[PDB]
Amino acid sequence: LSAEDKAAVERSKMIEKQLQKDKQVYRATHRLLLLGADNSGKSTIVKQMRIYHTSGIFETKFQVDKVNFHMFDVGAQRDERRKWIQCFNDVTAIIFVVDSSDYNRLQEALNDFKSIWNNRWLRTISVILFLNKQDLLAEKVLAGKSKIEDYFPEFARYTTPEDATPEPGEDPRVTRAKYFIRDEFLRISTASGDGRHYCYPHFTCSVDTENARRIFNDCRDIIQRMHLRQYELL
Amino acid sequence: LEVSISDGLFLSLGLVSLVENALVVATIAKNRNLHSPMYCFICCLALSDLLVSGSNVLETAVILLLEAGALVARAAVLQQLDNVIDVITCSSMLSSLCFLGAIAVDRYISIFYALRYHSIVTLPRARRAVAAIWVASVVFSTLFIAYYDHVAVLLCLVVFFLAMLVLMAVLYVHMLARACQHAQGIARLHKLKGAVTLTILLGIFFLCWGPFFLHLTLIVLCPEHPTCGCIFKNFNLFLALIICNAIIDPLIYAFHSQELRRTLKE
Amino acid sequence: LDHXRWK
Amino acid sequence: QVQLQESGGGLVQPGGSLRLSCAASGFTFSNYKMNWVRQAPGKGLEWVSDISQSGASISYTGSVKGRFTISRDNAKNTLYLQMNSLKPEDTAVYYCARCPAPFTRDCFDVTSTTYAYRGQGTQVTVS
Amino acid sequence: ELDQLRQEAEQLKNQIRDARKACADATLSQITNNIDPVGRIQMRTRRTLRGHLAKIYAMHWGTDSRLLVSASQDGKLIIWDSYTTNKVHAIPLRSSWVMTCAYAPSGNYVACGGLDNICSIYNLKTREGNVRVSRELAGHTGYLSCCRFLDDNQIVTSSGDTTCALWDIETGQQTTTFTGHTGDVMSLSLAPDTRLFVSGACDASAKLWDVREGMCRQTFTGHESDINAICFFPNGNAFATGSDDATCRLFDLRADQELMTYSHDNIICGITSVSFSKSGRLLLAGYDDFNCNVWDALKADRAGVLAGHDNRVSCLGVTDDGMAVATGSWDSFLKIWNGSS
Amino acid sequence: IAQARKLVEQLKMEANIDRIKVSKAAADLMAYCEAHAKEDPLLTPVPASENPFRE
Ligand SMILES: [Ca+2]
Repeated sequence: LSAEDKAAVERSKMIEKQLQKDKQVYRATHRLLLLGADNSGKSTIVKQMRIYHTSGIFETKFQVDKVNFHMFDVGAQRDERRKWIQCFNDVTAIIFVVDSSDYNRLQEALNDFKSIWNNRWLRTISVILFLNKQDLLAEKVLAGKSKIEDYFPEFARYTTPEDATPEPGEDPRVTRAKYFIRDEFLRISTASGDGRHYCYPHFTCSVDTENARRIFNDCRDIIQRMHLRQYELL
Repeated sequence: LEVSISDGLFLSLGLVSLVENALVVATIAKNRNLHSPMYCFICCLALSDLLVSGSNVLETAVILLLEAGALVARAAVLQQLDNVIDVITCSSMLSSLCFLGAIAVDRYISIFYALRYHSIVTLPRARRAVAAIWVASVVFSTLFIAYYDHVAVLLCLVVFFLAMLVLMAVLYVHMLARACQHAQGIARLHKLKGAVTLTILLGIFFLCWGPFFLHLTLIVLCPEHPTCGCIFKNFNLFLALIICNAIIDPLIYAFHSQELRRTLKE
Repeated sequence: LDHXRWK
Repeated sequence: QVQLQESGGGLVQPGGSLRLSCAASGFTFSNYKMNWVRQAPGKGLEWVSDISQSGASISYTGSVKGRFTISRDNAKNTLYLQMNSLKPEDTAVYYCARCPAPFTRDCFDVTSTTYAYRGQGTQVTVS
Repeated sequence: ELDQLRQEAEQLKNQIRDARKACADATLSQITNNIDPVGRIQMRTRRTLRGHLAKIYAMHWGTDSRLLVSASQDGKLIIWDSYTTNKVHAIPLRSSWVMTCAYAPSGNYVACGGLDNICSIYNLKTREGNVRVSRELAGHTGYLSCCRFLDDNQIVTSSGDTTCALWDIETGQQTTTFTGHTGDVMSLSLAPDTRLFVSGACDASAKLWDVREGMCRQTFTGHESDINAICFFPNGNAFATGSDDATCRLFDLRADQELMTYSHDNIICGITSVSFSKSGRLLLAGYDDFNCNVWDALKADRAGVLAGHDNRVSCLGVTDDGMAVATGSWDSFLKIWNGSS
Repeated sequence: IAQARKLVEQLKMEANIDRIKVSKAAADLMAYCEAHAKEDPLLTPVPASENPFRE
């Protein structure tokens, strides 16, 4: 080889050195898809990640304990999503936000969850499940004006699991509704999650300060479950 | 009680180990996609076992071919030939033990510190650790086979095996406790294999390396007593056990991966 | 020469 | 062309019964999971029920679970919704909708505002 | 009232189906039954271009048959010398979620876009010697699924908002927009003489557009499900279509209907990319099963298979010389394939 | 009023176009394929001395 062919190899090696530097930032950053209906508080969550800091996609960067997170909020897309969702087959988690107070829309949220969960390409991706707007849920169940039994008829035969850990002063009414919704999503997750992926339910309110901590702990446990399964220790 | 090993079995067991180790190394030398801290430590383990099995095959072949006549050499040369083949064999064992520890530490730094994993462990640092392990393996193997008749070498070899056993046990038992916590979390939402895996890893490690350093220990603690004599008289089986370990570890660590199973199936 | 050492 | 001729809707008194029928054309009907969707006036679209390729699974919205039942006939490419205990809140346009891809169980997009593989639909009125 | 229009459209559709049936005198598989078989086409992976970090989502050959653009959702465009594996450029993208790239026939400009809904065109050879964005084309209201250069200054673009658009690059504005798809338009294909392009758009249908008249000339409707991939036949009078049906179909722009359907019941997974060979007799199709298949486009026999990938094939293209087939997949590698006698 | 006016307009714009027999289209495609069978390296592999992708 000679002349420009050697310079071509020299340029290729300079590129390789930059690619080896970019690979470190790529591997050290954890990518998340923030997903949720227009009534879900995904925007007020994004606006309160800034404590930790026509466009078709939005990018939120935040850090916990010197781990860097990239969280993507899907912007000015059309409502059909079966094609673009395939881009996120290699994120760490889906953060799925739900308005627990809209019983009339909880069913479409569940069908959206079924669709995300059983998709062929997201079959590896765990779901972090923010059952948001718990204050509105509590006020609604306490007021009692709107029932849940006529939206979900089996609620009347559901009884609070010994798994429950109610906060101080939570009425059994509110606790039973809350955990009923939680188990409504878990029934989907547990029906077809063949060990490859899991979901992580969290009761949350938009004002919650600790949600970055939750995401940090859920990503930690996702990667631990992944490697302990890869090592057959799990 | 004495178990006959000295002919044919020892050689063929070494040749089988040579095949399995080389297949691991070849499957990593092709298919560059796998070249990573995880599988580079596994390849370095398989290389070390490859040199264990090769150098023992050479030792038993040379000794056999010196036997029944055939090849002849003056003993003042042959003793140094023996010394060199021992130094290569001992280096490849101490390296194999260190790479078993390195796999333990890599997995540990991949369960705990799971997020910062690719900032803590990197392929540059993997390369540096592998080189340091081989350099140390030769410098100690040379020193040990020079001063071999001094007690301190045997005692330090035993202490080295005991420290490596403690390191592996502590790391792997801590990882299994964490796996059991995850299994309980899953059960709480959804409403043994870990123990099998860990007991295979440590059982094979302790069973196939342990009795040799026992032998060395008894050479120090009871050099001349009949109560120890049936340990000394079965030494060739303890070397055969180390070659058996060199056969089992590829099946525990490398062909454990499906992608390696595919790239071996071709 | 022997297989191995300290036999 | 892929088309779905929903055909059975009409007016009933409360407690009445109707049997919606969809005739499917232009695709290998046995390969596709299928749904019924409805839209009450002034509301968006909502999912009613689901049937897999061979009936090996059926699912319903909680507002319907005992009141409507899906059936399917792969031999003549028809999809049914037998409605047995109609109520005023069932007053809606009902749309037969097909999943996008065969041999797959993620029913994406079937409730979307525009969606290709969904019929023109038929209005049901419960007086 | 809407019903009168809907029934008039119904009767026009019946008239169009009748017209297509009237000219459907003989199927391609009858006419080609006398043609000699292609034989077992088998190709070696000559070169593997490696060093993307994430899944490769799009690629495009240059007009020189030698340089590759490749786009990966790690946010890099790499330009490769396929004769040497040399990385002649690597461009850090504004947003990682690239879904399309394109490489101009002038060779001088490269474009990409995706889930940002913006088409970014890069000048490769400025006087400063370093790559930079020359324009950002913004105005699509959905992800850009495909783009293709007509000229040093004109780019056609395809979006999830059901529209295509033709942009003047220098002024950065839409000259025309193409409308009447009912779903996400997934792939473009420009005719060899750049007056027409076809697009398929997540309904049963592919549409032929006139770049100068701005209007849809013809609508093809054979497929059962979303058309992912589209490619003109080299004569420019037919085009192939790949779909989640797990079928490819060939349409003729002048008989206005299907000629042939490529479908093997041993495979039940969607088509991800489609390309013809230079002669047009080989149709190359990429699949969700981690594979590509080679079809005799005249006889619908499965001539060959390129089983070299660890994840779904995402992009596929022959050089304008016909000299090699490039394949990219989510396993982060591009594999370059050829035969040797 | 409703947008179905544009759909029916496009259908009538597409109805009146000319349509050759399918047999003639097929003949044109196979005549092209056979007219370029020697020129296609994937169909007719050129010897290794003149492939840039290996020697
Ligand atoms: Ca010796």
